[PDB]
Amino acid sequence: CTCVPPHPQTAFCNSDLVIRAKFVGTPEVNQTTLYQRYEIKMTKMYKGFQALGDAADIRFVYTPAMESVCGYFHRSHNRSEEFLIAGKLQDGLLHITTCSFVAPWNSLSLAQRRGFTKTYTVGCEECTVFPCLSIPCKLQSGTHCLWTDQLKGFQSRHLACLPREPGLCTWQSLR
Repeated sequence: CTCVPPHPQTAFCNSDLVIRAKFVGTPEVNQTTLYQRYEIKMTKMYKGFQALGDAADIRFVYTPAMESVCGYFHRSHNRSEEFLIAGKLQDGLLHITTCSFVAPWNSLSLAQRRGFTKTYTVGCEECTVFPCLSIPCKLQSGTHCLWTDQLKGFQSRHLACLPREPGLCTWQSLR
């Protein structure tokens, strides 16, 4: 696995479903496919109204069965701890990896919470959080903000990439 989690905004924007959920038990691993699944109790949906209606529920999250291919291993003892999960729907099943944005709800900054609730959706049409995957991080588009932190980091925790007008975005810590 060569990946780390994205900026929360990119997570929001690329994910089909962003939910708040409880992990309700030990994983069920399948040797015939190399997916494991976790049973979850969905407490809140912040995005996915697009994909799901009123009576839709998500009971399982699928991930690779092993760490070498970015399989998610849930580290929590407490089954009442709520997690933010940002994932992809593949054939109507919710999938994550360790490259997904998955974290305890209460570990998130206030800005991140507002982000998932309210603000990150504002950046999805126009704006791109551009990682410094390369070494000389020069801006390639007026619609990009540069994400220069490794992790947890200031920019993940405090900032969104928001449009100020057509073809221009910028890091903001507010609104």
